[PDB]
Amino acid sequence: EFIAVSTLARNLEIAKGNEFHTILATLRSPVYINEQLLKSELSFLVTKILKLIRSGNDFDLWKGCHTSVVTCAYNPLVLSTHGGQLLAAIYSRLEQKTGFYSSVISSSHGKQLFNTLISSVAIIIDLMKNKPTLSREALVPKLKAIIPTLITLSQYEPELVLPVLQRILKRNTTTFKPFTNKFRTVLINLIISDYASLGTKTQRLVCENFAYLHLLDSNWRTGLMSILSQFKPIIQLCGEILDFEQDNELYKLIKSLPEFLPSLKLDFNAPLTLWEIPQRLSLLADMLVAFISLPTPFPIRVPLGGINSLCEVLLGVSNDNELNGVINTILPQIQFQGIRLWEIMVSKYGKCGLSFFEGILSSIELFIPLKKKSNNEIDFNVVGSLKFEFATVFRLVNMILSHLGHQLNIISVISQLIEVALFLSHDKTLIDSLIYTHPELFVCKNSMNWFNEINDFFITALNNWILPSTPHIQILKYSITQSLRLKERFGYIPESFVNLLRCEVLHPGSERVSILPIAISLLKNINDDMFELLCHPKVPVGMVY
Amino acid sequence: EEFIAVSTLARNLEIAKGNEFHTILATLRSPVYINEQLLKSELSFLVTKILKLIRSGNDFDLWKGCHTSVVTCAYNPLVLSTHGGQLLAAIYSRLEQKTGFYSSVISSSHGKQLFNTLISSVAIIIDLMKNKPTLSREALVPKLKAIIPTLITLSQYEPELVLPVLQRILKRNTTTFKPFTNKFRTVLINLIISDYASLGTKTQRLVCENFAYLHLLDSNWRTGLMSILSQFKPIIQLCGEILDFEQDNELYKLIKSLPVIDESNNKEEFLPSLKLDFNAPLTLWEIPQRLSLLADMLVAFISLPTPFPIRVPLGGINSLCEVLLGVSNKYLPLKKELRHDNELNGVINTILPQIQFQGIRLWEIMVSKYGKCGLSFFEGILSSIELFIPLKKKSNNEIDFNVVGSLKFEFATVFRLVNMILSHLGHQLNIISVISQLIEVALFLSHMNWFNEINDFFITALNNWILPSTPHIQILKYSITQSLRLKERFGYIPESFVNLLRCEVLHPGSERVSILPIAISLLKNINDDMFELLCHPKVPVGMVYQL
Amino acid sequence: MDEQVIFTTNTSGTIASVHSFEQINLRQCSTQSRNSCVQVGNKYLFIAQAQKALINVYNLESVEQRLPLPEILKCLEVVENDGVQYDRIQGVNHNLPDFNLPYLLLGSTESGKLYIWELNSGILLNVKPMAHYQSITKIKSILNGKYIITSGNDSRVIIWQTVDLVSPKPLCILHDHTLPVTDFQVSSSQGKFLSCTDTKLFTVSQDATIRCYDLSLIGSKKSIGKTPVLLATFTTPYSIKSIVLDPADRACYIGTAEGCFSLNLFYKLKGNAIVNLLQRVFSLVQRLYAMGQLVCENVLNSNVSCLEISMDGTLLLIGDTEGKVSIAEIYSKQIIRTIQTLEVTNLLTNPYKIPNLQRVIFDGHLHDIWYQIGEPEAETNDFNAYLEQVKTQESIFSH
Amino acid sequence: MDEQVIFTTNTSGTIASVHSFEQINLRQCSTQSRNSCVQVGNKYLFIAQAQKALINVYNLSGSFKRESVEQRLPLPEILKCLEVVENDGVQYDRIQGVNHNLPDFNLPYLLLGSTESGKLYIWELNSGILLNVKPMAHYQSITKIKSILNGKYIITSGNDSRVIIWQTVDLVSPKPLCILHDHTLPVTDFQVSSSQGKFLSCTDTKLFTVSQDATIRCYDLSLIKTPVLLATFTTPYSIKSIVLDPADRACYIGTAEGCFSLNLFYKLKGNAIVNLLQSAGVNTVQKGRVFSLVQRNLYAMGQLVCENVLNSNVSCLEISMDGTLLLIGDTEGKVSIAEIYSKQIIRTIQTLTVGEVTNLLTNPYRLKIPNLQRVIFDGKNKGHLHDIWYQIGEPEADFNAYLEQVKTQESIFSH
Amino acid sequence: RNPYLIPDYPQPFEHLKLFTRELK
Repeated sequence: EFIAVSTLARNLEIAKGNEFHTILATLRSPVYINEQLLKSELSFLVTKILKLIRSGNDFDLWKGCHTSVVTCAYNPLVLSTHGGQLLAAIYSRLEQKTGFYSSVISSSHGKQLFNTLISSVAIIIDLMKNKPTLSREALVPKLKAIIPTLITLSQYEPELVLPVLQRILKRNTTTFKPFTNKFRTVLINLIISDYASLGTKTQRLVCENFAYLHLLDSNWRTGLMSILSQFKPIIQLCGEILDFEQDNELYKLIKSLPEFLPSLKLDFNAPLTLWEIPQRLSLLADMLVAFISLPTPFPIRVPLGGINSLCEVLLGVSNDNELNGVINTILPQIQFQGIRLWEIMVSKYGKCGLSFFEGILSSIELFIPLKKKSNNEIDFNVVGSLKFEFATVFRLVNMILSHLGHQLNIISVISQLIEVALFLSHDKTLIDSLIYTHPELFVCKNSMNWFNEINDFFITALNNWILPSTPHIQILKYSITQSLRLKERFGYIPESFVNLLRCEVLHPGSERVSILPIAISLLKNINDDMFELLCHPKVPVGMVY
Repeated sequence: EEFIAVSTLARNLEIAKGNEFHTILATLRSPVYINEQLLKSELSFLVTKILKLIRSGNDFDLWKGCHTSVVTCAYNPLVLSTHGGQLLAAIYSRLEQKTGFYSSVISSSHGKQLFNTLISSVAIIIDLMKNKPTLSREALVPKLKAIIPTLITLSQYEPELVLPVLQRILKRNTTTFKPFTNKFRTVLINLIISDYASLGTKTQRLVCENFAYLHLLDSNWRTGLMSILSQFKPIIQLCGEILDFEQDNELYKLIKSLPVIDESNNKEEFLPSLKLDFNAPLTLWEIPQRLSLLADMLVAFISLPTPFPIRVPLGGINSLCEVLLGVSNKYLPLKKELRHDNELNGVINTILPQIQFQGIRLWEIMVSKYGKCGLSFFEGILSSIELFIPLKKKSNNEIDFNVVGSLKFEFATVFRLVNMILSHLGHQLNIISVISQLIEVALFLSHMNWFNEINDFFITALNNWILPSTPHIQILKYSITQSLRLKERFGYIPESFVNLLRCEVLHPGSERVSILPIAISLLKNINDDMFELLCHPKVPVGMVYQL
Repeated sequence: MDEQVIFTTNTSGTIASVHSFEQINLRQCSTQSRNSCVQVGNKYLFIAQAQKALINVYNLESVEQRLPLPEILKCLEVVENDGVQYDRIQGVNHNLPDFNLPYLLLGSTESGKLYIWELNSGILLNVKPMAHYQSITKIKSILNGKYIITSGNDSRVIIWQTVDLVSPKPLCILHDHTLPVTDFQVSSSQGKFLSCTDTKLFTVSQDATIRCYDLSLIGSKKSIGKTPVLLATFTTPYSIKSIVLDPADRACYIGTAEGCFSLNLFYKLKGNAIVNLLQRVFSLVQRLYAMGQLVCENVLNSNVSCLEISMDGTLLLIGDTEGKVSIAEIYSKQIIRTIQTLEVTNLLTNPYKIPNLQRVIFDGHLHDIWYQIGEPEAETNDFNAYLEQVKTQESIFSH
Repeated sequence: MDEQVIFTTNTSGTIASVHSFEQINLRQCSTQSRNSCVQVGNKYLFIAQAQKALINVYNLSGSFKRESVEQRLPLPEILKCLEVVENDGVQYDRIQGVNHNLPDFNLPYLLLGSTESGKLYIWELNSGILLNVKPMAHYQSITKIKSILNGKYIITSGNDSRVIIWQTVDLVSPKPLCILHDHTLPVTDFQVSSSQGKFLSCTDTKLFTVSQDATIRCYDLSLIKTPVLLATFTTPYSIKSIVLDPADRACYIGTAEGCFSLNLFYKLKGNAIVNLLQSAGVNTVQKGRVFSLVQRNLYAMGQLVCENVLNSNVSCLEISMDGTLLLIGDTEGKVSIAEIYSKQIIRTIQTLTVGEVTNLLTNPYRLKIPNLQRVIFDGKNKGHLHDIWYQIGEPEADFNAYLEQVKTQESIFSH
Repeated sequence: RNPYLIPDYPQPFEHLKLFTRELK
């Protein structure tokens, strides 16, 4: 019946994996909430855990914090009785173990130790927020001393600490107040660094925490407009090399735009130093994304026309020897920071900004690299580098057409994007400029996780447009050939191609004849129920009574 | 020409940080540095500079050098076909220097990622060179005779990183691995005889897979398989010291009829036997842990690809899984030799269903792979799943739901298994009592792949048979209420509830009052295409119907 | 079901429920219209006030705010925002924020002056000074935000395409009646992307004529849009004031003087046969088919001002000319409940700070909006993931 | 890409693609049976010889196909008919998507084979094991067997004018579901809709049945119950064979004195188009209409206009993936590739080395085996090890993810 | 006129060029 929790406690001071995991697993059971073991047996377990955490060989500590986490999560009485004492012990060990950091990270287990301690503190103070009476008198006299330690530790371990301070700053905006300057310093020291040794997650977290720093109606607006105003100097610095006023409607808009960062220097004899310009614009875009896409405890003014104008002027930036070669690569990356901002302005706000959904699609044509000589032809060698960016473009288009829907008039950007997507759907080879008797082994074959993205884009195109003939026949040939190839290689057809053939059957558009019976010939032993309804239709849905 | 002057990149590799090093990597990816005449003047400067980064450094030049070596080998066939041997030999020389001293680099708090980067770069340079035939013969393989045992000894301490590399080398370069197999085998057995719970599922999977792939050198696969399969009958007989198998004498005869073979295997029977004293009640978890240990190796022997067919004994596996599900307290009572103790009986009641869950796991992998090749007993494995369902101490089909909450992870696999079975059978079966219990289980547990699996189960049930009214309206209320909950709380409904609603609507169950107005108004605005065809066909249909 | 029910007379308004005897009257209300109220979000309730030139806004008690306006306006509608409670980048569901509002506010007055406001920041976005040459009886968003339908006493229905209404030139115009249009409803289903290729428009005017249209040619781009074809029309005896549908669409319930009548669309002929009438001209009668006529049934005898279907397709809500609403049941044609307050201008039901507006059009210029994103559901699970996470860390420890 | 025709006469084994004009004559083949050939596992082709009591096995995977017999398979009895139950739903790895490639060794589950006197032999193919033998199912013969869904149901037809629907789980572990006596003379062929679902409760699956009674019977299959016919037609000529369009838009019937067509979406003289086959799920009336066929030289008299395509004494028919070409086998031992609309032969395939076209098959394509056990039956043993031969097949095995790995890696160093 | 019916012209699907082989 009952597993005698004293037995778990006494077998816990020594327990390796295949015993310790059973101890943690059986302690989930709710029958340890019951009369007259609530003052004499849980006390024994908690004193055992406390003796494990208070002094140990750094294995009993890891074991102990995991044990307290599981116990407090699956038993609210242990929380309401002893959570303050457990959290005090864990914070004390964290404090002594972060008083030194370069003698505690010396053995490849200090990192995991900080991970488990920080995670355990976070989990405890994420369960003591559903109890007002308990968030008093166990956390609030302790956060004043918890938070400076976490700040000092975030200088070295931002990937692990910053979500905790983010949640604490968000749920408590009045105890983080007198430490706020001390936080800001470290965040400017983490942005003044190279800022590419940090991951995307860490970059986003420092941006988000700097954004939530300004919670202390109006300060959010000041920080937001400061970051928005730090865009125009960089663009005018880029305008001394692209020679604007060749097109004046752009230069009218550039001067129509409205601080801790260094004013940067550029040298043309060292063209690699031109990689500072994208690596500042991406930074400011991340900070802007943080100020915009985050939740708040109050509403906020967000300028949408301003950032739309900013995105519009970013994608206008396009068309001694190696310098020209380096200029031919930074500019797509510059445009992509307009793409990356419209993708967040679209999904998070949705139909707000419906007015801008037609200009974005026209401006995406500027992102496409054309051949240099005079022509409207696509430069496929540049497109081979830009794969992730064009995937982001495809997701942006699919985000827009969820709201716009089917479109009467057609535009030219979609046909060029289809040509791009059909180029990217071909198995790349990188020996074409020239063997060793086998040039077919030097290919980069396209996974199915990429074909899914391409096929979702073609679904969006065939749904909402009556396309021209040749950009339709290419799609049909692609779908049929690849489906047959995969049905030979495999014994089946993946689901994205089936969805593509479904859309090709349902939405033929300008065609005078469907591809229905060929889809069924391919779907011979892979049956599906869409075409049953099409060929063998059903009685309506209310005739039955 | 718009070249970036590669000699300037090589001039900047030696001294660089992340914000510039990553752009240096992204520029070497350009497919313009693959001209032949560039191979003498500036690519050699790049290669010797990277080799200076590898051959000496402060354990940051090594990281930088191996990463850029990988990048400039993947995107330049010329650099690969000329200097891949040199780059590989350099990084292997540093890895051999490092693997001699594992203890002293791990107390630096960067050595773990250092071994990760080293091993990943070596693996990438291996798998680039393996399917190019001229670059393999006398340019990859004479290095392998040095590379295998260096990776063998490092698997002892860092097994998660290495074992996929060795798995690919064994599968491709099998004959070159022949001298090292015993030297590899005695590494894997120590990880298995050791705790085997400090390893996650991924490393356990890799361990079992490599132990299977040792047996490639038609028949040795079968010997190892039958050897592992023979080590279940002792453990099940040791479970007979808890509860009597003498009652029915049909499970007993099936336990006698399991395979055992003796004095023909001492190279794969390497495992200690179990003491199992009933005075320590926390020591009985050795049984299901052992059974998981055996089942992982067993499905590794089954469910892996080979360049030959396998004489796999499906009948014995079905007999074994039928035996494992027989272990219960609902038909078989507890032994009287053991005396009652509440803690002991508690651990017994909680530890038997895991022993059943291993047989369910094995059946899942037996039907995922080998679908419609064990069809002759798919009805029987549906019948024996009822033994998994727990009852109260009165055998009148009173389900105890307090324990069912502890088996959500285990019941997810059960519903997935049933969905995979019913997608091969027709609609005339004799299992309706099992379906009626499984529905009650799911409807308790619901009130997130869980929703998808149980909704597909309900779809199978509603497309196969006309159910009774009470489960049907329970399912209908479930789908309606949960979809309303998600669409009042969020903007959308997923595809699973949508297909469930469509199956409910088209079902001949039509006399309900909420099927007609509510299940359709939710679908009229959901944006699903399959429901559009029911309301507006794409083919001529008569204006008048005779129904 | 247990939906809440709203209605407003020319003197008062109130909110109640179908299965309860609890009622909440509203202090300040004065109305003359068929459609002058709508709930924005799940929180707020807008009502256009008569003879004061402003909106009253209520929470779901008393007037919370008052919105001054340029003119006394007759009809209100709102285009809800959707695709915001779920991120297609992160894969996370979001809770509704404490401040949520729709995109648009469509207001109309007599003489056809169609105002189009943006509610997040109060901005006069667009004004069409003459769209009907008459008043506007009802304006509606058929789909989510795709199209805007509006009918007036000029006996015309106008189909505006919303995206090229905010950056003029309407899409389809329907003049097939001889008298003021009083009501119209829509039956639709949606593909993966929202459009009109099976949707059906039911139009109802003082001509004693029901007219049913198919909208599947509207995107063909031959006004702008290719005109639809009418598939069916009916001729009623009496001057008709409102129409409502079944949501499965199976039945048309018409509210007029002298009770509310019911047509079955899946008409049941002799023997076992059923005929669908919505895949022609017909003549209705009160209480077999190739004569050219169909048989209706009657549910009431009272004068009707407004109608609404229940969600469960079984209860009508008929608001009569005497300031009360009757909750009916179709199979019995019997009354369950009569709600009164302490004619009916409008009726509606559903299951369970604001900026002030401008008077000058918006013409880069910082087109601002007030907004709030809302938290995820993870800030308002599995053990085996935690168990793998603590398992794999054990191998890092060794002494 | 192109289509591939595998047809065999009583003394000839030609294989040829439709748009290639190249062909391979298999050396040793003999048949006097209507449907006796099958293509097994995209690596093999099985043909049941006549008067030898064995099956010939040809390997058809090569770039240069094996003209000769790859293998023989003796049998207990000479048997006429064949059918295969293809294994599906094993290569996706539904637990987590890895999209396994096919193995070099693949096989189906079953090999249905039926002989004269109505006996049915079914064999596991991964290991030759005769799971079950039905001694008598039809009481004169069997002429065609087909598995309509993946392995769920199989349908049989013989010369007792009874068409039988089994259930594979109730046949291999027998008591069939339903039997169809509506013909009076031997049923020579049937066809089923190429468009199918995963189940029968929510589909309307059409079964066309054809005999020497000069009738064509269209049955609606949706069970959960018995099937209900909704139309039957009548012919002046003794009908022999039948094929459908790939979407159930038409019917093409092969018979003595020509091959005839029939539109199922029949177009009347008002621009009015009537679907003869309208139905629902299980709720459906039993009032099967009757019509009569008459050639070309408006339907409320009980007559319908079939359009004559050809005048050849056809034995067998098949259809292309497009649904626009018919391949018809005459009694002079040659195939005509004809176009449906213009009624103009485009190609004529003969064999080179004679009897009629026994059987033929078509599927599109892009540019050892166990011995069978003669009288042995796998019983109710549990100690038996039900060993099979099987192979799984490898799974299918960018840069921005690599750079993100690099960025995460760089933080650990203080250098 | 209807896309999902057998058309009234002889060689449909000739403009997809599935079965053509281009000469090099």
